[PDB]
Amino acid sequence: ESTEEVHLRKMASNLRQQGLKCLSSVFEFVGNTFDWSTSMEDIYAVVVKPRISHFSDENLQQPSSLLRLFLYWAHNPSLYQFLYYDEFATATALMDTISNQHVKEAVIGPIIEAADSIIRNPVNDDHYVDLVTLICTSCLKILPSLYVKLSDSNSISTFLNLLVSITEMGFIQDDHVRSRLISSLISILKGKLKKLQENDTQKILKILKLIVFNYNCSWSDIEELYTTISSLFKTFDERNLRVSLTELFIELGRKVPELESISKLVADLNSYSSSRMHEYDFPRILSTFKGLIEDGYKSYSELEWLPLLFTFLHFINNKEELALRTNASHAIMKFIDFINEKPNLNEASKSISMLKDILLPNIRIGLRDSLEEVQSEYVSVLSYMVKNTKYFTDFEDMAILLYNGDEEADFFTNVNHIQLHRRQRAIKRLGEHAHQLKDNSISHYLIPMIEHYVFSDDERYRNIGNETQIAIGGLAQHMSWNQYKALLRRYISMLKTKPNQMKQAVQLIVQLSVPLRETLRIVRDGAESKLTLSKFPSNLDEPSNFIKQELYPTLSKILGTRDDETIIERMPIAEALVNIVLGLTNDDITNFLPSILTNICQVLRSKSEELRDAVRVTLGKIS
Amino acid sequence: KHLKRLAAPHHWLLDKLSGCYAPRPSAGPHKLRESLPLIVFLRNRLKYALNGREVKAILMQRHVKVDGKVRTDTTYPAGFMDVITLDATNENFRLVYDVKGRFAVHRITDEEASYKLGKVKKVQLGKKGVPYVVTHDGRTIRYPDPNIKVNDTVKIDLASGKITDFIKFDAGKLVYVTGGRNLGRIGTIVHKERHDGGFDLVHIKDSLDNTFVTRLNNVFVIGEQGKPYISLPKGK
Amino acid sequence: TVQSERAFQKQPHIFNNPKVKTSKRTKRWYKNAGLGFKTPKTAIEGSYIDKKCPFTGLVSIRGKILTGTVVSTKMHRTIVIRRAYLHYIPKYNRYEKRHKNVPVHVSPAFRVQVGDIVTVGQCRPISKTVRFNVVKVS
RNA sequence: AUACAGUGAAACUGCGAACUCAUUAAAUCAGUUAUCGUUUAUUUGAUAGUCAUGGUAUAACUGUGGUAAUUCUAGAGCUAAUACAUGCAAAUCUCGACCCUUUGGAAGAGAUGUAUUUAUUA
Repeated sequence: ESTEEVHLRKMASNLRQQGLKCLSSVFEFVGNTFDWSTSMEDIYAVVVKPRISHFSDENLQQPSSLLRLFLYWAHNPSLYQFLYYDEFATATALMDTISNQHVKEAVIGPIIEAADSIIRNPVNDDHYVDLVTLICTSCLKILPSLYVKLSDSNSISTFLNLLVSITEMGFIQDDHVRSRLISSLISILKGKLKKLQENDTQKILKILKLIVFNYNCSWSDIEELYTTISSLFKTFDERNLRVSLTELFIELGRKVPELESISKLVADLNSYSSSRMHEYDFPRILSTFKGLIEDGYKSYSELEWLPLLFTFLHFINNKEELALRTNASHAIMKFIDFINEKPNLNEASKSISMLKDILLPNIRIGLRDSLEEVQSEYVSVLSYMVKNTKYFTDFEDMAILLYNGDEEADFFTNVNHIQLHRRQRAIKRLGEHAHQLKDNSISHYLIPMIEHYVFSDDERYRNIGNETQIAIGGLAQHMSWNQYKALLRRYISMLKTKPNQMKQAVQLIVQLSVPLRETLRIVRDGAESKLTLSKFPSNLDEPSNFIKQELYPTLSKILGTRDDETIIERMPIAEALVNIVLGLTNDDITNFLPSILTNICQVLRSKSEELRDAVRVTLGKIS
Repeated sequence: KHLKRLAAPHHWLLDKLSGCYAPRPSAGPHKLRESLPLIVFLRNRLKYALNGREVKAILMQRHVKVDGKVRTDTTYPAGFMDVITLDATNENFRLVYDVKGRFAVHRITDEEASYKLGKVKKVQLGKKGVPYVVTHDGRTIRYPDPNIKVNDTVKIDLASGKITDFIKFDAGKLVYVTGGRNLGRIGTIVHKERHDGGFDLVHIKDSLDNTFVTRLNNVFVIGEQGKPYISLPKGK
Repeated sequence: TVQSERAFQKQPHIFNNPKVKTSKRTKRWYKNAGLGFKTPKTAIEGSYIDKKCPFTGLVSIRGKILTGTVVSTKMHRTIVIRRAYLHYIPKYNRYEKRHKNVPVHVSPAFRVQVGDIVTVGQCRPISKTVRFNVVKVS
């Protein structure tokens, strides 16, 4: 402890670091060639014994030479005696360093890898058995605190491999450790495809199935794990992952008696055909659907709905079989019929909440989907549920749009009709029906349909998109002002994304800004009649100070977009900017009108004659 | 290396009857065409010294400090946005071009003379990963504001060579043009465009709403609209 | 055939590792030419090697940008474009059309026939008489 | 001025030393670019940690001489450098367990010139 010579202290520290890294590098470079057994006790007595007491605190921040030597000892089977000295003292120090609050996971990873290697490689010794048991207990204790702390995908895969090795060993028989491992597996399943690899996810599912087979499960925990497995089976498109989820459901059904019937139904639905690899059995699925249509939907419990609801959602989203999609739509209709046939309002509301959590966003995703068959199936399922259920407000709005079920009066029926003229009649009728449809209903349902009609590539379908854009501009007043702002943001994003969509976005922006201009003018005038925009803000200052201060950067971006093709689109954007200026306050309009006038003048200042004529027509409309 | 009196630039505004040979500006911060030598500044303009010998006597006596530091070379090039401090008189001059296209002095105060505006011609990452900017006078300033780009103006403290503030190139900003047929003009820019088979062209609007178009390298952002950072001569 | 010449034709300072199999056939480097000219997909997935190509070579486009009609395509990786500009002769008192021929390097990514309007750009001297490289083909 | 100290020949060193005769019409010249295609004595602004002091070889200068003789010469003797040759682990940072105790002190674990040529990696 003589601190008189800092030069001596620094020389000693440098000698220590160089000597330790030299000994480590000797160990990996020489390898399993030198007879280490002769100098084993001397090496452990000299370099390991004093630093063993504080190795756990020392190597927490970053990998060290002593830690690397320990990891190489754990990796090499012949070097197991180094760990085995002093009753797994070095292994206990490494486990304590893993269990403590490590600065990085870059030190936690290799220790777990060495523990997995030591577990995988058996050694015939009593000290080997004791060290394996101690390492397994330490890993089981550290695992819930290590799975969250591990921020690397490779580290997570190594931890999963170590957990699989521990499950193969069967070190833990307590149900508390099983519950902790189930919570960790649920946390791991709550992730992303980029976060967890498909092979890693399959291995984790296999480990979870092995744990479920090893440990008995209570009914409530089995139901929670079954709901998680149902969500996983809905998410997983891979048939191998589906088979793994089916095996997990079979284990849950072995655990619980009613879950046995539920998993039998799920396995009948998701039974893989032997003839086609990674393909479900069509006849078994058809038989299960036929049973569920008539006898099943009364028989199936409320909790048992969710796995079959997830399977039906997956089958409907799948475009492989239109017959399977129709069967899934029939199953959804049967679920809605069971909800309606339930006499209790709370019993119906439970299925309504389940649909709002799952089936309603699934229908929204199907409507947003480019798949025409899937969108038509979702629309037909929505119409059937609207006919079945009286409770739900968008269902009432859909019935009002149906208007006693006539083909021409109903927007959905004429859309299902192949006639584009019938589609135009449906769009025109929906324009008038926007005065009766709900705002949230319109925003959830008609806006994806109008967007699809606008984005359709046919010329008659482009006429459909123009009529739907007019109807959407009319219904934007019928929609909430927040929904209108969200639609304007979506239109701005579409304009930034695609130039071809931007012209349609410019037309929709003008046809939505004109009702916005009318509503803002009515708010400024303080008219006794209600404004066009439904559920508009009471303060006219706030809505204007939001909309104009958002649209002025948009107008600046449109003006800065000085392209010849964009200039045609900027002309409707100029009309929308004029509408925004008109909706703004008159003094603010008088201030901002020089900017729009200068933009229009720069547009008309083009030397091209045809562009000048087009800008002249646009400026005449604007004036 | 003898430069003719008729071959002297129009920016200097020399008297042709003075002598046969004009001074030739030395190598330094500014290019030879847009430089103004200290002998021309003191003798023909400020009339302090009557002939080149007592010009050399003054620049010996170190009253004239250019950009803070002291220069003893008679033909030292002093150019645009240069601060000249005559310590005996306690008068500080800033060199700005006239509207007609000639050099002119501007009487400035001390806290105005403490800073100088420069046009960032280069932004680059030097060795050891140290960012630097190269201004129009040739100054290399380490560790700038990361928002500083090419053709932006930086206000530089003369005592430390540090960037206090900076003005970004943007439409609707008061810029000054430093070259060509438009030389000596103050105005806010209409816009910037690309010329086919050519260069970036900047369209600038004057006070009388006249529009004039110049090169990108010619412009110099003196301040934002309505607030010039430097003082300006009478006549706008 | 890209390897027709006696020397090996490879893009300089691009190394594909023989140890690690790659999904792509060869690593290929492409540069944005600038002046708002998009990099063509033929240059993106081409197998051709060209030093003088503005998208896949060391030649950069700077200076002037010109347009002209293609006259001759006989020579290898070079075209001759004709630019017709109207000229005034005072003694004739009338405007008279004059033409100038600009030999222009053509990248193998672009396929040009006789009579196609092409956009070219200035670069460092490709050869004795070639200073211009195509950047857009209309 | 008991090292030299004022002024300084020679010398070494450093910097500068960039009139006559023939007639070409895209040649020259004049502008206009480009140098993401180049070189820098100088000027200006930046920029570099990775022995209380090493060894000579000469000029000017002494002297002995050769030539009809050149800013020609040989032999022997001298001593100087901003000439020539030689040549030197600590400190700064990051991660800092834990300690108290917040700014903080610290177990420890680690890192560390430039140029030339090329290959590889952002």
